Amino acid sequence: GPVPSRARVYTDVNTHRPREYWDYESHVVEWGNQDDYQLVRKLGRGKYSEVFEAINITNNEKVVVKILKPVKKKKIKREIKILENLRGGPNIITLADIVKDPVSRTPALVFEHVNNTDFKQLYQTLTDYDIRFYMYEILKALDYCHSMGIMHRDVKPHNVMIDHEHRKLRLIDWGLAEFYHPGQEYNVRVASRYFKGPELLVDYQMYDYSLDMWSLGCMLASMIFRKEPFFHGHDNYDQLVRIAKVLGTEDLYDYIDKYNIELDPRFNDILGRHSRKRWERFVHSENQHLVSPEALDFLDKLLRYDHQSRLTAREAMEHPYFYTVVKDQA
Ligand SMILES: O=C(CCC(=O)NCCc1ccc(Cl)c(Cl)c1)/N=C/CCNc1nc2cc(C(=O)O)ccc2c2cnccc12
Repeated sequence: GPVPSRARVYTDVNTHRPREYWDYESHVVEWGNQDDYQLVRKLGRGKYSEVFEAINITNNEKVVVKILKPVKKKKIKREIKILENLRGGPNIITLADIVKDPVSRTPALVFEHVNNTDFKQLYQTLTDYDIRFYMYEILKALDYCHSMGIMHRDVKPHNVMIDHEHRKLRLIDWGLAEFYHPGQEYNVRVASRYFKGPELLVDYQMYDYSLDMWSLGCMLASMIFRKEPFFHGHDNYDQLVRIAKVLGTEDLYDYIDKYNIELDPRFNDILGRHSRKRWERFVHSENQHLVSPEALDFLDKLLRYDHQSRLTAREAMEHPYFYTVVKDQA
């Protein structure tokens, strides 16, 4: 059997709270009425939801309405409770209302509107400073929700809204977020393939906040190297292969042995043997301007098989990669 694991920060925060903080199944919801919101236009279709720009008719404030696709009432109360618990935190999207369409009785969430920006020209005029500033802002959100006993489990660029005009960032879509409890075994069929931590890929269920830190490193690798996504896996098994060809296999089979993780028999004959690559082999003329020694050192310390040895969000925010960003904020 697999060796147990504990988060090495914020391990017990939820045990210390009243049970109603994390026992979301018994959370009572006060379902509002839509019609206070006229849908303006559709902003996106996800697997679990559709998102619309809408107008609150009472005061004309721009707003966003996420119409939840049929899931277990559990998953809805989870997202609501986590949103309610994180309300007011740095760079957490604000849940404004909880409504139900009066005829369909379908649940919907009403969020603050964010004037997010043309990521097309955003990715072109992206500076080394830009990437450091917004990475720091994400870490603010990550460190806060981890400190509140909450894993996001779906960190990825589509879930980061930037209002580049106002230098504002919001971490959104908390529908896969979970309360961390020491010793709990989680589903690994969460997040998007290209951002899954190896713990998800090898089926290690006793993971923790450090899962978000892996995804964040995937976002970081993808941007500084101008390669989206950075690990481009054909499927969930070929994803570990793509990681193995970069991080090497020696650390992989040590991670496996260290947690007595039983590996799938698909895996034996597809991983093979690979050396840990030096990051310089991903630098080239069209991305030098974003790569620095500090960037590479920070990236290396996020992309580790062992989740325990990844930096915490707080540790990350003290890395030399962010020294100038920290200065300007004072
Ligand atoms: O645009 C996007 C993707 C944006 C993007 O590529 N970023 C780049 C990542 C990045 C870039 C540079 C750097 Cl340097 C770094 Cl680090 C990261 N995704 C939005 C879809 C629908 N739009 C909305 N979706 C919501 C959902 C929820 C929810 O489900 O909770 C609540 C509220 C909203 C919402 C609120 N107001 C306006 C629009 C929306």
